[PDB]
Amino acid sequence: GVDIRHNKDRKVRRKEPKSQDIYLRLLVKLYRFLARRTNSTFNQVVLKRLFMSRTNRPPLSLS
Amino acid sequence: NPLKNLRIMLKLNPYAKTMRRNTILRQARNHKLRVDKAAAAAAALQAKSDEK
Amino acid sequence: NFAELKIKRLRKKFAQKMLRKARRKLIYEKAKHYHKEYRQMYRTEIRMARMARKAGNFYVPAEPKLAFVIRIRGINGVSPKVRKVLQLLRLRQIFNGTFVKLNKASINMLRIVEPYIAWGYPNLKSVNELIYKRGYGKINKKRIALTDNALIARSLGKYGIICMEDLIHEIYTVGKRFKEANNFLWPFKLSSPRGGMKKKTTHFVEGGDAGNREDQINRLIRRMN
Amino acid sequence: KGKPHCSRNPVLVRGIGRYSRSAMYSRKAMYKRKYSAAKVLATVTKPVGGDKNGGTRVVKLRKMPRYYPTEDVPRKLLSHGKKPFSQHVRKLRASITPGTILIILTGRHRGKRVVFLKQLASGLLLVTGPLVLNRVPLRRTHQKFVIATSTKIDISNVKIPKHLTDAYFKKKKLRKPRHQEGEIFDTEKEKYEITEQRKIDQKAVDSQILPKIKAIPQLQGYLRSVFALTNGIYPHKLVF
RNA sequence: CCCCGCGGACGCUACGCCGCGACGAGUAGGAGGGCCGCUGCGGUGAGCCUUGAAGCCUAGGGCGCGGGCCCGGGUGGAGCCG
RNA sequence: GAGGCCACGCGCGCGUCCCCCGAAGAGGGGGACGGCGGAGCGAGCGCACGGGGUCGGCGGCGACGUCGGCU
RNA sequence: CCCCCCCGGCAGCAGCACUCGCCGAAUCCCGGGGCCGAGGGAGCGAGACCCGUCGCCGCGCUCUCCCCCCUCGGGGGGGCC
Ligand SMILES: [Mg+2]
Ligand SMILES: [Mg+2]
Ligand SMILES: [Mg+2]
Ligand SMILES: [Mg+2]
Ligand SMILES: [Mg+2]
Ligand SMILES: [Mg+2]
Ligand SMILES: [Mg+2]
Ligand SMILES: [Mg+2]
Ligand SMILES: [Mg+2]
Repeated sequence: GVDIRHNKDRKVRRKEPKSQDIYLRLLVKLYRFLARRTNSTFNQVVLKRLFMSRTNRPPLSLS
Repeated sequence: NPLKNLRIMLKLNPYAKTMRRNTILRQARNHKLRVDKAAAAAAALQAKSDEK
Repeated sequence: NFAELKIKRLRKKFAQKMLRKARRKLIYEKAKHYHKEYRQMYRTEIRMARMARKAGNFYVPAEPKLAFVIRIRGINGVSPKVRKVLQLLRLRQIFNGTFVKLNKASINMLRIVEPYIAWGYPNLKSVNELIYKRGYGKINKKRIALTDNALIARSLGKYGIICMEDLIHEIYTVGKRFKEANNFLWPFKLSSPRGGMKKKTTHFVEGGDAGNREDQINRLIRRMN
Repeated sequence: KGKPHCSRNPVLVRGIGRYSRSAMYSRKAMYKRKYSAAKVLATVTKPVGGDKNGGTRVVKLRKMPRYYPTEDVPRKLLSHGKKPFSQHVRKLRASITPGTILIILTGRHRGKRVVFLKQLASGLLLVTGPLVLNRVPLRRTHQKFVIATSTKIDISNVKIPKHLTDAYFKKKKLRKPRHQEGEIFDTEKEKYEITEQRKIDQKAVDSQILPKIKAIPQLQGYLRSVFALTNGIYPHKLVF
């Protein structure tokens, strides 16, 4: 036996969109490739935002 | 395992070959000296007993 | 351009081979220099004790600065303070081993977990046996076996440690970068002591196994891995 | 090109040479042997012959496959060892020297005492407890399944024929050409026949081993008897 | 400038495939997955079926960690399943 | 001056140190070290304690009696 | 028999006369028994074509020349400044 604690082993985060929108899934595929095959941290942030729920993607006003 | 596999040890520590070679050469030299020294003692023991 | 690109790849491959050749010669010569250093330290303690006895005095050796700590009790029913200190020693399992740099702060930690550990002062052989047979590196949070020198150099080369010999030299002679080199090593997963223990529930000086056995930790280590 | 030389680096332990890198550099005279700078026809042209057939034909060798299986197996990785059996080093126990009396433990010659002659290329021992003594011909045996006794005869300066090899003793088979389904019994030739050559070889070796057996008293009686375990005796206390 | 050869395995249901490391007790309770199961509806299988459906029986052959499932034999006699 | 070790081995020029004569202790002639200086390339066989097993080793037995089936 | 000698000499030496230790950069060689064999496209090279005998690591010989010792060209050695 090992003296460790297993309550935080599984990190709770979005690994994919919960949506079934096939157009969202296609450009998730595109940004999954660009995040992996580039060093751009911009593509990483955009990819994880594509996974997010609607409440985590609030609208942006023009102003 | 190193310490059991010679080439694996030489991959991690190339100087282990010359230490091992020096040890094997040294131990053979020391063993030969102790053998010849002991034979001389027996030869002197035989000479001092059968000197006539 | 087929001829020119062949020349480029040959020059690049030959340059990389020379760099590997030069790095191997450095590794060879550092181990030769470490071997000189080890025997100088070993002979010096003998020489210092001899001149003291010649004058009728006493030569008190330097207090040992390196300890090997082995956890000997299990994980059931452990008090919270002992449980915390064992985690800070990276001993979360029974028969786990870790090198510990000895000072006032670390020794007072060893006194708290005293019924739970057996420790002592490893010699040069014990360090070599531990690193070579059971040495695993914490590389990218993964337990990677130390099968190639490039695994040490990529993680510890910025500290000057680039080979197994450099790692052993830093552990044995507690160097400037002992903390980095020691934490790089995954804590040693040793077997049960072949031949058994005396008594794990009492101190070593009272016929058991717990506590600080001074240099008899090497006898334990030979049976343990 | 130049004539090959011996290793010039004596082995002292397997994997370690006696001389170092610089010592072997000077032994090889590498200081003056310094060098800086300076197929198979797949297709064949054949005259096809015949009027207005063109001149010739560019006939290629190893035509492409007519058929492909629906799926294949990936090739293996590489193992840097695992030599074939013919290239294995053959090990022999120190108690088995030419002329040693051995005890067979398996086979129809179970328990018989035979004379060891030589180890063959496969590591199988060649023995002949002489046929006039215990009916053991020139026959191969495995060193793992014999007991080497202490008694020996000096079979030096005897001439074991050179054709006595592993190929000589390898078993021969008949079945099964020109026959697919068994409706007429193919039990013929099941009688193994002793070749005249095997009888000649048996006579040749035994003619020069037997006088050396008779040289020491009642060894032939020892070779005629078989080994057995009496109820009082235990193999771990026995000196062989 | 490839060419005496005109040639060169597999893959990548990307909700897929592959690699490495650590770990695995569990009541009350929570969550995920279920190509587990039942009934009915929209689609789909140019699906199955009196040359034998459902159901039932079976010292028959198997698959799955499991829930369960497939196939053989018998009985049955008109429907059934992915 | 009658042994052991070296993971020491191309030149040219530059530097540092040591040696000689040193006719200003100038100026040249020699050794050792160098991490210094603008200019491309070794190949060809093998053996293996070398990024997880192979044999380019072999034997016996098989139809109304036996062979295999951990279920 | 014990102690001190004015002082010892020789061998051996934690002894292969099994009295009493701690060790191995001051440590190497060899053998035996048991269990196991997971993985499966490693080719910067020819532009691969018989199934990549490949990478890292450790070595041997040749592209120099003399000898030495056995076999009858083959095998084993000394090197060669
Ligand atoms: Mg566990
Ligand atoms: Mg739990
Ligand atoms: Mg308890
Ligand atoms: Mg035991
Ligand atoms: Mg207690
Ligand atoms: Mg659980
Ligand atoms: Mg529950
Ligand atoms: Mg001794
Ligand atoms: Mg396999």
